[PDB]
Amino acid sequence: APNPKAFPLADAALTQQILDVVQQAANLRQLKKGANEATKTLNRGISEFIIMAADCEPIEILLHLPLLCEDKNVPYVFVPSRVALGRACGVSRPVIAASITTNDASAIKTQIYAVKDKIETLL
Amino acid sequence: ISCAKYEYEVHANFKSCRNIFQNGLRFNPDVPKLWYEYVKFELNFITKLINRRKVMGLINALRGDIALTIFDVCMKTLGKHYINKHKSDSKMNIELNKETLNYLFSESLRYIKLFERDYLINHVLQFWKNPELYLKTVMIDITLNIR
Amino acid sequence: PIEYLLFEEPTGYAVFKVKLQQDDIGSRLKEVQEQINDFGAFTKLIELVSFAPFKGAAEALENANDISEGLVSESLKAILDLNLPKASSKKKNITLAISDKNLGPSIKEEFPYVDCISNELAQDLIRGVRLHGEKLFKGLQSGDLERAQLGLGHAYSRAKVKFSVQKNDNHIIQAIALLDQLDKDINTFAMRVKEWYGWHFPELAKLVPDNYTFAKLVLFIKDKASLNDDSLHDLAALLNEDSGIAQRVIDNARISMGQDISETDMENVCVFAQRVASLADYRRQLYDYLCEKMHTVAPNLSELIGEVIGARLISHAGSLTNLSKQAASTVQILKNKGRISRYLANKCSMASRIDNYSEEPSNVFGSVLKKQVEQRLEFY
Amino acid sequence: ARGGAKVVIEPHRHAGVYIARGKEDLLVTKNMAPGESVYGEKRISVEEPVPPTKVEYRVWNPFRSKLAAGIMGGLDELFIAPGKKVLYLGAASGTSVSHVSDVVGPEGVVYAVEFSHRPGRELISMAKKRPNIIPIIEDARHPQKYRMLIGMVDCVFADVAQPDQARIIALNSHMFLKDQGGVVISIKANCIDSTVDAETVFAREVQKLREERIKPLEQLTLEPYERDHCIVVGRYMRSGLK
Amino acid sequence: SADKVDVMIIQAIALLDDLDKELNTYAMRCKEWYGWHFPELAKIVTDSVAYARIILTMGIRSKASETDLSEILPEEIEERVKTAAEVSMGTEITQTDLDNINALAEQIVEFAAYREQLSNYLSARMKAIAPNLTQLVGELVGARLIAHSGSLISLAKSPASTIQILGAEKALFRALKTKHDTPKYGLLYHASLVGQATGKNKGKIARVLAAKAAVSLRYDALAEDRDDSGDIGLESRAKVENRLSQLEGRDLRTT
RNA sequence: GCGAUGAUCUACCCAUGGGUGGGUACAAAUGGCAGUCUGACAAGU
Repeated sequence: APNPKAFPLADAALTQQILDVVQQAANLRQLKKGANEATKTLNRGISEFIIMAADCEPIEILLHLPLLCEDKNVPYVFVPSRVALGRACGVSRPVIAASITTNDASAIKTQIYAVKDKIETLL
Repeated sequence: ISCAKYEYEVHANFKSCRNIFQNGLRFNPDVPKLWYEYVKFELNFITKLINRRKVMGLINALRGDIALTIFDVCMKTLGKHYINKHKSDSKMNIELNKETLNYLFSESLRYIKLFERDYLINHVLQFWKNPELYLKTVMIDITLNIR
Repeated sequence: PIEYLLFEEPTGYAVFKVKLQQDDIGSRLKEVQEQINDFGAFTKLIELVSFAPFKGAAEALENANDISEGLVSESLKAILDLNLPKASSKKKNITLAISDKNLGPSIKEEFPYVDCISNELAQDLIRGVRLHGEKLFKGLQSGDLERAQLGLGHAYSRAKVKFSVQKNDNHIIQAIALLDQLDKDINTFAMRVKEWYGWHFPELAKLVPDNYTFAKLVLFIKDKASLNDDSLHDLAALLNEDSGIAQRVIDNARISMGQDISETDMENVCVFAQRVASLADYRRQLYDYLCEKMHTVAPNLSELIGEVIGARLISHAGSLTNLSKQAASTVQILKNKGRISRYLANKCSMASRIDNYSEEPSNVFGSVLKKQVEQRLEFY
Repeated sequence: ARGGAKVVIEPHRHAGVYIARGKEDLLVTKNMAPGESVYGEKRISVEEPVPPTKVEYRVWNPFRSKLAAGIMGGLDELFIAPGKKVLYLGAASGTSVSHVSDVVGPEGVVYAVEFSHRPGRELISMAKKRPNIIPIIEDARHPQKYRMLIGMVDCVFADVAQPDQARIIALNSHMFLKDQGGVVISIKANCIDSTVDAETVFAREVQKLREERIKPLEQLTLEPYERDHCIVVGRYMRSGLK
Repeated sequence: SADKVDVMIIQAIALLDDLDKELNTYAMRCKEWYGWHFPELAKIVTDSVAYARIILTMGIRSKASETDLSEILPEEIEERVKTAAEVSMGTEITQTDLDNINALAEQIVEFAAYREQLSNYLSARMKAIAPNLTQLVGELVGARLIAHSGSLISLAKSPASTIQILGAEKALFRALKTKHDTPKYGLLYHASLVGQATGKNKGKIARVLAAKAAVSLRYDALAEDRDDSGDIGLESRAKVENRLSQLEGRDLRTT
């Protein structure tokens, strides 16, 4: 009857595009890794969009994030594996939530804006 | 009540009084006074029809059933409305249920006091069954057999 | 041709009858908009013909939700069926004015001789009605529209958001505040009665320190003289005779040099001691209720740390909502000891997350986190 | 600034709001329900003389609000006042609707409107503590859907992010806003149109307002606080825009 | 005699002040809970004892609309509460919470009854210890003067102008060291005679009442065969009443 | 048999005891600030 708590969840093609921009941002130092760093970037206001894993045990520990996202008008996605998120994030350990921050002199600007456009139409 | 009473008492158009009462109950299905008055008007109409039959045959249970169906729908809508007025948990809902049943059956006792009288009380207690109120009911049974 | 219009209010429905159709081509003109504004002209444009209020707040909620969905409720059906003349359904249908294009078709499917208009001219009439408000009703409508607005709005919004009874935690906040103030005042009043009777019996005042037992002792011992061996066994039924305190106080009472007091003083001291004892009983009741409500509202956090400390965290963050909103180091803001406290802050923050955003939380994940912190403590 | 400093409160030009002078000056609104900060801001407290009481004032953060940014940049006219009715479209939470409610005070009212339900729950809790607010958790493009809750509001404020901002303002203001009534819009250029520039967006939206019969009185850009944002104050005319 | 215990007087007045303060704060907290459920009762009835008795009477808006509250409230306020209960904006409670709120309201009622009992006890204590000062200035003001000065003997040893000034010591010593005008009332402002005078007569009656109070105090603290019927206080009240009525009959303006 | 579900870092003596020292919330002090105004007229006819 209701939605699942994870929703909106991403299709596989959008997931590939998301993880590509995640890896290039982690290469160019734009990516904050972890739920605490993501919440801190949401408070400081520096984030561009949020990726969240939709299978961590349990789901509420990062489900605290969409409330801040809705109150500050940030888009967020839910990808289906924290294992793949940690791998494409470049950590030796699964990450459940990541925050792509904003920058203006960034080499990946239109890549971030393309995927963020896809997310904003996903919502 | 006053327009229905004028219509049935001076001009005596029972169909008009019927439509008036149905409209009034469509607007206010919450008022036991108006329900009471509809039942009283139906009873008076039935006794007038019976006495007219008597004088006709003198010169030369459908009724209780319609009054009692009016009583049945009275009890249904009064229970619904006393619930919906102040619609919670298990104990709160159960206590409210006891209070509603107490109020409804006190009103039915008033209907008894308004009151084929034996058949009428019989079907009322039949609908009733279908603690202290149960004792008062079986007391009503014994006094009915006395009557 | 806008013969009747229907206006819906938080206290029920109303049906107005149009006396004059304002003209339709000059509707963007300054003169016609100012005739909407002036009450000297809206009286000429609109007269009220009927008004039926709602019956209770629950039916007002249900009927407002039904207007919001756009269907025809039973009371709406009743008022329209009373007011509208049954003309023919092919030639000269009657014309109702309605604020909602979506409400229109349900009215038509119910009554087949009514045509529902929502044009800019009908919006103009309805805007004038809503503007002049309470003055149009000639005195009928009781109940104040502002209070009705606020109540119906809160109720309808709560129904649409699907609010709860468990996730309420202001009971927890106010209970821990009352626990703090009760403890402070019980200590104050217990010291007050302790001095006010040690003036009569300082040996006992020095002997027994515990406040509730002292209050019971002053409740039993009226004077230091009328105390026999049966009363000695009565204190043995009270606190303890195997410790010998009853024997000590009976010797000090038999040898006492305390100043004897008047009977009204003794009676008032007994009343004060009774009041303090009842306050201590209420404090124990409040403590147990707080433990129950913490196990119901925040079982993970209470499993990880404790009932009273969890209530301290909730009341200091402001609410469980804010406590789970916050990061995992500001809850610490609210060597090995410092590192283990930081670890505990991380884990209590996570427990706060799951405990708030689940709908009915679970001590299994509470105990999982607690066992993890304990295994880390064994690691240290 | 710190936890013990002493300041002098002073009435601003707009009624309802105040300035707290010190070594640095702070915009301030009088706290309605005293003793609880909503979004964790610091708050001033005076004591006033029956035994005296402790009155409380609350700081207004313009790096969070988009109306205190307009106040601080300096708006000649703001149609919110100590006694009015304000319709707040896009009311995410207390972080701005509580300050607006403290400005309109206990006499006036404020109808807060939000769509999504988690800010709805925040709004419900804050509105329970604050009586001037009535909350609506419904989509703001449907005044017909919530017509039974609002009557003839006196000003509208808009913090809507959606790209149909001018049409949704026009709908709500034709339905509920009074004649010659203040309209206050906060335009976000990036949300409305990302490809073309912010000034083009601003001229385009002021054109849409003037088409929907709101006469714009002024336009501020609020630059040191947000980027690419604007505040348009207009007046709803309905009769002779010229 | 067993009853002449000014230590019991000063303990009683300290207990009275603390009891008032704590009853006030507990009443505020009870208003907070039942305003979380019933957010209009706090602005309808500010009488905290009435709030507690209403909570003891009903525990939900339906019982508020059904039961009768005549002995607690007048009828217009009662029906106003009934309409507010018909449309209340707050949520509803659970049963253990209603139990705890009911217990808190019982605590408030018990503390109010205890405060009244203790005030009557202290009044009888003053009529037993210093009955002439009681006949003059009143039990509350007599207990406050004794509590300020420590013992009855020290209060009798002090002169009359000190007994006038006794309360306003802050303004007194500030004005003395600053070379301003000294305060004139002191703690005697709340006695009934100073409550009946008007302005400059309030100053003059404070002076005369302070002189007569010092007379009564020196009698009662130093009496060997004390009548305990207060005839000295009765005659001092007679002289003060006559002085005040004559000073009110004296007019300033022209006729 | 580690880690984003968060690794690392945030005064003096006596070889993990006691003795010096500073700082924050609460209580007690008959400890300190801290000393109890003026003194012959006034009102009516």
